[PDB]
Amino acid sequence: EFIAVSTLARNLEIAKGNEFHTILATLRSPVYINEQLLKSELSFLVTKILKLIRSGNDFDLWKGCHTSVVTCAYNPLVLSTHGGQLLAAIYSRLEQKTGFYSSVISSSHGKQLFNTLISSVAIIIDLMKNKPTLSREALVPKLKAIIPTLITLSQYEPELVLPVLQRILKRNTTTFKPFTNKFRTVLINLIISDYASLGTKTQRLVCENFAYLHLLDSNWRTGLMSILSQFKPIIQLCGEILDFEQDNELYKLIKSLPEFLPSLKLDFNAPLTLWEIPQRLSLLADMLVAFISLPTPFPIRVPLGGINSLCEVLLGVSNDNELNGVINTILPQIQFQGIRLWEIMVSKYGKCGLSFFEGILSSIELFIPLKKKSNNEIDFNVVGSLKFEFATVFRLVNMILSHLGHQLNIISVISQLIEVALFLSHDKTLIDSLIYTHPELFVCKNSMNWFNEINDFFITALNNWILPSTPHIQILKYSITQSLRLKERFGYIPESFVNLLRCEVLHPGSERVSILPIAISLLKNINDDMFELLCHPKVPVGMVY
Amino acid sequence: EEFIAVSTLARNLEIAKGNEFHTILATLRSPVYINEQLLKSELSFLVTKILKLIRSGNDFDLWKGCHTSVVTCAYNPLVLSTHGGQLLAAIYSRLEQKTGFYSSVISSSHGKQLFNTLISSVAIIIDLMKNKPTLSREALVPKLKAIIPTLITLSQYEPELVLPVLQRILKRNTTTFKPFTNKFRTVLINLIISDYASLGTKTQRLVCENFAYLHLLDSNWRTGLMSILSQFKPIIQLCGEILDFEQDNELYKLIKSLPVIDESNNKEEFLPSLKLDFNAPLTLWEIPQRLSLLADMLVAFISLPTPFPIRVPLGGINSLCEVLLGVSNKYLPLKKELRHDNELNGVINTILPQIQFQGIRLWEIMVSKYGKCGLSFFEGILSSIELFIPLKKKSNNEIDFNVVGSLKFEFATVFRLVNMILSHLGHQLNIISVISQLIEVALFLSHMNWFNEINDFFITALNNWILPSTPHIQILKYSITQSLRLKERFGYIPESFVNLLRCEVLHPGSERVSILPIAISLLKNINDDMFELLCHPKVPVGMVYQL
Amino acid sequence: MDEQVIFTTNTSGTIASVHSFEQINLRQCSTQSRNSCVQVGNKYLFIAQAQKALINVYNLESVEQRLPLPEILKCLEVVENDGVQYDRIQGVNHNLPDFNLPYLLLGSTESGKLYIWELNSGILLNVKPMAHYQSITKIKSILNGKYIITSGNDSRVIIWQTVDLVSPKPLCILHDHTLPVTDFQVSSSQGKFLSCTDTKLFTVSQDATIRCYDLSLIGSKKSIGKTPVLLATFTTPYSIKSIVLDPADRACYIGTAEGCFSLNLFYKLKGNAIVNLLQRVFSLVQRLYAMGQLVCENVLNSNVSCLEISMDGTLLLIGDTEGKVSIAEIYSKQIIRTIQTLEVTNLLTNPYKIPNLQRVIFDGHLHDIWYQIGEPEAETNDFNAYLEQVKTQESIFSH
Amino acid sequence: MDEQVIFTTNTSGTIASVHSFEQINLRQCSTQSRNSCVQVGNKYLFIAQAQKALINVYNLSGSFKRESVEQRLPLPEILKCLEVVENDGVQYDRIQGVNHNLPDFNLPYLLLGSTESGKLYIWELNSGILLNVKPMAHYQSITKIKSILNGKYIITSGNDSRVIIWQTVDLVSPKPLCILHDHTLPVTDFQVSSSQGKFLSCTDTKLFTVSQDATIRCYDLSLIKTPVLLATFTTPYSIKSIVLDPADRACYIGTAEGCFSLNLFYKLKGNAIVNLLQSAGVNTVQKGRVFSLVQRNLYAMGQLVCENVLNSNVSCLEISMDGTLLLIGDTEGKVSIAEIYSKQIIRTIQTLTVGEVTNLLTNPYRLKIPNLQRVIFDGKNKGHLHDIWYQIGEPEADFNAYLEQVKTQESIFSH
Amino acid sequence: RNPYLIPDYPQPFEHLKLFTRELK
Repeated sequence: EFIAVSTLARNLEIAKGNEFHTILATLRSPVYINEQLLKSELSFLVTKILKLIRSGNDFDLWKGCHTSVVTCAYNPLVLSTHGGQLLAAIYSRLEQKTGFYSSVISSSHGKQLFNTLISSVAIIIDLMKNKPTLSREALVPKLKAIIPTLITLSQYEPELVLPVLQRILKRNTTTFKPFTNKFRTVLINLIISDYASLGTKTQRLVCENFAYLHLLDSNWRTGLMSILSQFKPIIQLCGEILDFEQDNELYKLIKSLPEFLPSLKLDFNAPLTLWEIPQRLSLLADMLVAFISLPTPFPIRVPLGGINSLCEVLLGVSNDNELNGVINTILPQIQFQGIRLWEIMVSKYGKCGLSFFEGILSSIELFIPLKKKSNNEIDFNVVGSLKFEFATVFRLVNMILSHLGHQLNIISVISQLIEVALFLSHDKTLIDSLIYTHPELFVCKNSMNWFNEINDFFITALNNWILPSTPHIQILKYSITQSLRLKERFGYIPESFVNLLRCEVLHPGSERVSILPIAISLLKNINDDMFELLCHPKVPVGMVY
Repeated sequence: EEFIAVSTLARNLEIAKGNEFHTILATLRSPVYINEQLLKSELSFLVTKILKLIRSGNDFDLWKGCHTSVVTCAYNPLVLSTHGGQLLAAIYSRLEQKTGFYSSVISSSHGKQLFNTLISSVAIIIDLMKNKPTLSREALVPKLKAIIPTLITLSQYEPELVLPVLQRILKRNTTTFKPFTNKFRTVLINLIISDYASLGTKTQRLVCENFAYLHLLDSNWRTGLMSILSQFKPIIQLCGEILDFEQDNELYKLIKSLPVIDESNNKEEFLPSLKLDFNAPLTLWEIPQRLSLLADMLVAFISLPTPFPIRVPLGGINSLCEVLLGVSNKYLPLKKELRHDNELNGVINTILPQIQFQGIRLWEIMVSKYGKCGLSFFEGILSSIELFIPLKKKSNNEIDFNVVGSLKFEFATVFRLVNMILSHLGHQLNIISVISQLIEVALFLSHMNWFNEINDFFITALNNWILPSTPHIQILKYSITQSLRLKERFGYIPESFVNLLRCEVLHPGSERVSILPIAISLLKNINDDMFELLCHPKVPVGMVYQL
Repeated sequence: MDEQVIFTTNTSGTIASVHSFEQINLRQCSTQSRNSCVQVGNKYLFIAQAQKALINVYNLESVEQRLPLPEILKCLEVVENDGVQYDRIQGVNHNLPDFNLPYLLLGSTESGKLYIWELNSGILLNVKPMAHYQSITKIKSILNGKYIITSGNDSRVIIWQTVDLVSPKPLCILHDHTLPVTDFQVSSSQGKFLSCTDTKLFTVSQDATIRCYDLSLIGSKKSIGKTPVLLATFTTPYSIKSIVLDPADRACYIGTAEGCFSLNLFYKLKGNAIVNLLQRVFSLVQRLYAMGQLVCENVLNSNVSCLEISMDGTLLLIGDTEGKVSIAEIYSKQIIRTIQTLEVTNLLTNPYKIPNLQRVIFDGHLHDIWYQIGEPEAETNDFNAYLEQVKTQESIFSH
Repeated sequence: MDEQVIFTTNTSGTIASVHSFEQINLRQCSTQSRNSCVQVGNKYLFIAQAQKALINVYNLSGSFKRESVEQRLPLPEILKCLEVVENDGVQYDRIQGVNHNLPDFNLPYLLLGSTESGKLYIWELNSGILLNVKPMAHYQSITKIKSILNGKYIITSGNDSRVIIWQTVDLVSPKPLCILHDHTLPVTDFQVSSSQGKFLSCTDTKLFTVSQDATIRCYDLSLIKTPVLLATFTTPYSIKSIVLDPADRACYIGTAEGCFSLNLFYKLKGNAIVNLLQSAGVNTVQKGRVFSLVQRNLYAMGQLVCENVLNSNVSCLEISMDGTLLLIGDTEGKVSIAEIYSKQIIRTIQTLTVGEVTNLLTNPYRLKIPNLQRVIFDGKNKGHLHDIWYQIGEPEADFNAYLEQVKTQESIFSH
Repeated sequence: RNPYLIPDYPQPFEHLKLFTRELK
């Protein structure tokens, strides 16, 4: 019946994996909430855990914090009785173990130790927020001393600490107040660094925490407009090399735009130093994304026309020897920071900004690299580098057409994007400029996780447009050939191609004849129920009574 | 020409940080540095500079050098076909220097990622060179005779990183691995005889897979398989010291009829036997842990690809899984030799269903792979799943739901298994009592792949048979209420509830009052295409119907 | 079901429920219209006030705010925002924020002056000074935000395409009646992307004529849009004031003087046969088919001002000319409940700070909006993931 | 890409693609049976010889196909008919998507084979094991067997004018579901809709049945119950064979004195188009209409206009993936590739080395085996090890993810 | 006129060029 929790406690001071995991697993059971073991047996377990955490060989500590986490999560009485004492012990060990950091990270287990301690503190103070009476008198006299330690530790371990301070700053905006300057310093020291040794997650977290720093109606607006105003100097610095006023409607808009960062220097004899310009614009875009896409405890003014104008002027930036070669690569990356901002302005706000959904699609044509000589032809060698960016473009288009829907008039950007997507759907080879008797082994074959993205884009195109003939026949040939190839290689057809053939059957558009019976010939032993309804239709849905 | 002057990149590799090093990597990816005449003047400067980064450094030049070596080998066939041997030999020389001293680099708090980067770069340079035939013969393989045992000894301490590399080398370069197999085998057995719970599922999977792939050198696969399969009958007989198998004498005869073979295997029977004293009640978890240990190796022997067919004994596996599900307290009572103790009986009641869950796991992998090749007993494995369902101490089909909450992870696999079975059978079966219990289980547990699996189960049930009214309206209320909950709380409904609603609507169950107005108004605005065809066909249909 | 029910007379308004005897009257209300109220979000309730030139806004008690306006306006509608409670980048569901509002506010007055406001920041976005040459009886968003339908006493229905209404030139115009249009409803289903290729428009005017249209040619781009074809029309005896549908669409319930009548669309002929009438001209009668006529049934005898279907397709809500609403049941044609307050201008039901507006059009210029994103559901699970996470860390420890 | 025709006469084994004009004559083949050939596992082709009591096995995977017999398979009895139950739903790895490639060794589950006197032999193919033998199912013969869904149901037809629907789980572990006596003379062929679902409760699956009674019977299959016919037609000529369009838009019937067509979406003289086959799920009336066929030289008299395509004494028919070409086998031992609309032969395939076209098959394509056990039956043993031969097949095995790995890696160093 | 019916012209699907082989 009952597993005698004293037995778990006494077998816990020594327990390796295949015993310790059973101890943690059986302690989930709710029958340890019951009369007259609530003052004499849980006390024994908690004193055992406390003796494990208070002094140990750094294995009993890891074991102990995991044990307290599981116990407090699956038993609210242990929380309401002893959570303050457990959290005090864990914070004390964290404090002594972060008083030194370069003698505690010396053995490849200090990192995991900080991970488990920080995670355990976070989990405890994420369960003591559903109890007002308990968030008093166990956390609030302790956060004043918890938070400076976490700040000092975030200088070295931002990937692990910053979500905790983010949640604490968000749920408590009045105890983080007198430490706020001390936080800001470290965040400017983490942005003044190279800022590419940090991951995307860490970059986003420092941006988000700097954004939530300004919670202390109006300060959010000041920080937001400061970051928005730090865009125009960089663009005018880029305008001394692209020679604007060749097109004046752009230069009218550039001067129509409205601080801790260094004013940067550029040298043309060292063209690699031109990689500072994208690596500042991406930074400011991340900070802007943080100020915009985050939740708040109050509403906020967000300028949408301003950032739309900013995105519009970013994608206008396009068309001694190696310098020209380096200029031919930074500019797509510059445009992509307009793409990356419209993708967040679209999904998070949705139909707000419906007015801008037609200009974005026209401006995406500027992102496409054309051949240099005079022509409207696509430069496929540049497109081979830009794969992730064009995937982001495809997701942006699919985000827009969820709201716009089917479109009467057609535009030219979609046909060029289809040509791009059909180029990217071909198995790349990188020996074409020239063997060793086998040039077919030097290919980069396209996974199915990429074909899914391409096929979702073609679904969006065939749904909402009556396309021209040749950009339709290419799609049909692609779908049929690849489906047959995969049905030979495999014994089946993946689901994205089936969805593509479904859309090709349902939405033929300008065609005078469907591809229905060929889809069924391919779907011979892979049956599906869409075409049953099409060929063998059903009685309506209310005739039955 | 718009070249970036590669000699300037090589001039900047030696001294660089992340914000510039990553752009240096992204520029070497350009497919313009693959001209032949560039191979003498500036690519050699790049290669010797990277080799200076590898051959000496402060354990940051090594990281930088191996990463850029990988990048400039993947995107330049010329650099690969000329200097891949040199780059590989350099990084292997540093890895051999490092693997001699594992203890002293791990107390630096960067050595773990250092071994990760080293091993990943070596693996990438291996798998680039393996399917190019001229670059393999006398340019990859004479290095392998040095590379295998260096990776063998490092698997002892860092097994998660290495074992996929060795798995690919064994599968491709099998004959070159022949001298090292015993030297590899005695590494894997120590990880298995050791705790085997400090390893996650991924490393356990890799361990079992490599132990299977040792047996490639038609028949040795079968010997190892039958050897592992023979080590279940002792453990099940040791479970007979808890509860009597003498009652029915049909499970007993099936336990006698399991395979055992003796004095023909001492190279794969390497495992200690179990003491199992009933005075320590926390020591009985050795049984299901052992059974998981055996089942992982067993499905590794089954469910892996080979360049030959396998004489796999499906009948014995079905007999074994039928035996494992027989272990219960609902038909078989507890032994009287053991005396009652509440803690002991508690651990017994909680530890038997895991022993059943291993047989369910094995059946899942037996039907995922080998679908419609064990069809002759798919009805029987549906019948024996009822033994998994727990009852109260009165055998009148009173389900105890307090324990069912502890088996959500285990019941997810059960519903997935049933969905995979019913997608091969027709609609005339004799299992309706099992379906009626499984529905009650799911409807308790619901009130997130869980929703998808149980909704597909309900779809199978509603497309196969006309159910009774009470489960049907329970399912209908479930789908309606949960979809309303998600669409009042969020903007959308997923595809699973949508297909469930469509199956409910088209079902001949039509006399309900909420099927007609509510299940359709939710679908009229959901944006699903399959429901559009029911309301507006794409083919001529008569204006008048005779129904 | 247990939906809440709203209605407003020319003197008062109130909110109640179908299965309860609890009622909440509203202090300040004065109305003359068929459609002058709508709930924005799940929180707020807008009502256009008569003879004061402003909106009253209520929470779901008393007037919370008052919105001054340029003119006394007759009809209100709102285009809800959707695709915001779920991120297609992160894969996370979001809770509704404490401040949520729709995109648009469509207001109309007599003489056809169609105002189009943006509610997040109060901005006069667009004004069409003459769209009907008459008043506007009802304006509606058929789909989510795709199209805007509006009918007036000029006996015309106008189909505006919303995206090229905010950056003029309407899409389809329907003049097939001889008298003021009083009501119209829509039956639709949606593909993966929202459009009109099976949707059906039911139009109802003082001509004693029901007219049913198919909208599947509207995107063909031959006004702008290719005109639809009418598939069916009916001729009623009496001057008709409102129409409502079944949501499965199976039945048309018409509210007029002298009770509310019911047509079955899946008409049941002799023997076992059923005929669908919505895949022609017909003549209705009160209480077999190739004569050219169909048989209706009657549910009431009272004068009707407004109608609404229940969600469960079984209860009508008929608001009569005497300031009360009757909750009916179709199979019995019997009354369950009569709600009164302490004619009916409008009726509606559903299951369970604001900026002030401008008077000058918006013409880069910082087109601002007030907004709030809302938290995820993870800030308002599995053990085996935690168990793998603590398992794999054990191998890092060794002494 | 192109289509591939595998047809065999009583003394000839030609294989040829439709748009290639190249062909391979298999050396040793003999048949006097209507449907006796099958293509097994995209690596093999099985043909049941006549008067030898064995099956010939040809390997058809090569770039240069094996003209000769790859293998023989003796049998207990000479048997006429064949059918295969293809294994599906094993290569996706539904637990987590890895999209396994096919193995070099693949096989189906079953090999249905039926002989004269109505006996049915079914064999596991991964290991030759005769799971079950039905001694008598039809009481004169069997002429065609087909598995309509993946392995769920199989349908049989013989010369007792009874068409039988089994259930594979109730046949291999027998008591069939339903039997169809509506013909009076031997049923020579049937066809089923190429468009199918995963189940029968929510589909309307059409079964066309054809005999020497000069009738064509269209049955609606949706069970959960018995099937209900909704139309039957009548012919002046003794009908022999039948094929459908790939979407159930038409019917093409092969018979003595020509091959005839029939539109199922029949177009009347008002621009009015009537679907003869309208139905629902299980709720459906039993009032099967009757019509009569008459050639070309408006339907409320009980007559319908079939359009004559050809005048050849056809034995067998098949259809292309497009649904626009018919391949018809005459009694002079040659195939005509004809176009449906213009009624103009485009190609004529003969064999080179004679009897009629026994059987033929078509599927599109892009540019050892166990011995069978003669009288042995796998019983109710549990100690038996039900060993099979099987192979799984490898799974299918960018840069921005690599750079993100690099960025995460760089933080650990203080250098 | 209807896309999902057998058309009234002889060689449909000739403009997809599935079965053509281009000469090099």
